Amino acid sequence: MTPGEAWKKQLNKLGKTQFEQYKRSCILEVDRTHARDSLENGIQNGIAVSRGSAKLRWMEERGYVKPTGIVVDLGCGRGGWSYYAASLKNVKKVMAFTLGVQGHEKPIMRTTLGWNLIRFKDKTDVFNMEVIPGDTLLCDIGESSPSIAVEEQRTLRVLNCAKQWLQEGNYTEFCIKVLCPYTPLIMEELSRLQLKHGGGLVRVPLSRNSTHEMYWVSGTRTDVVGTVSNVSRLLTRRMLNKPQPPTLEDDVILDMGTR
Ligand SMILES: C[S@@+](CC[C@H](N)C(=O)[O-])C[C@H]1O[C@@H](n2cnc3c(N)ncnc32)[C@H](O)[C@@H]1O
Repeated sequence: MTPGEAWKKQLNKLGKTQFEQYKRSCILEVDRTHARDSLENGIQNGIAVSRGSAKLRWMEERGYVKPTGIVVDLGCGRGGWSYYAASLKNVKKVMAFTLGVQGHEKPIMRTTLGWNLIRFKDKTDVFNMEVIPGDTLLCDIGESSPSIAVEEQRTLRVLNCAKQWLQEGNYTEFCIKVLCPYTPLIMEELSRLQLKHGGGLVRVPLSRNSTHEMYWVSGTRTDVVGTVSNVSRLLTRRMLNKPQPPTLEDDVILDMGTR
């Protein structure tokens, strides 16, 4: 077992309240009270449509991804990454795609800075669509499962998708979710991908401890095995220690207007 597989097995043993306590222990967390109020009421202001905006902000503020030019957002959901990207000065267009049916999050219409540069398309399976060329590739797809096998499969689908888009579309910036980075097969594929496409792996401190998600990004360089293991060891130490409440930080608030 890798440390990550070992972590997953332990996670699966937690009861309901153990799991809840664990999942937010020692993490960073944005205060979503205002955002949720605004969304429930359809109020047009600068709040982020999802928790995801803050994750992309954390990576973008550190230069791990520097959205520019034509941005594609695969698995956009409500659109938290798309709206965040659209607000950035180097960004020309955002093409955003998501399933958007049967319970899956539909894009939410907002008027934050650059909204007019986004084209949202629902009813799209990004794994079964033609590559379109662009400059920035974002993909935030990866649904957790109790089963390592299922998470591994879901992750390989995303990595196979990203590989094809990166090869055919001439992208230069990327930020790709790796749901399950810790199995041998995935680590193997990540090493191969890095050899051809560069980049590194980052753990966003806003991610909950109940997911081992990391992001493959163009604006750093890391190894695979040690970098992933370090995260496994942190998540394991947090599960063995008593839980502590998360550290709150201000959520993403964007300016308004067209670009
Ligand atoms: C983690 S959410 C993205 C959160 C988003 N980055 C945000 O900030 O709001 C991933 C989204 O991918 C969508 N999705 C999953 N599989 C997909 C697929 N095969 N094609 C298109 N969208 C998919 C899901 O419905 C979900 O809404």
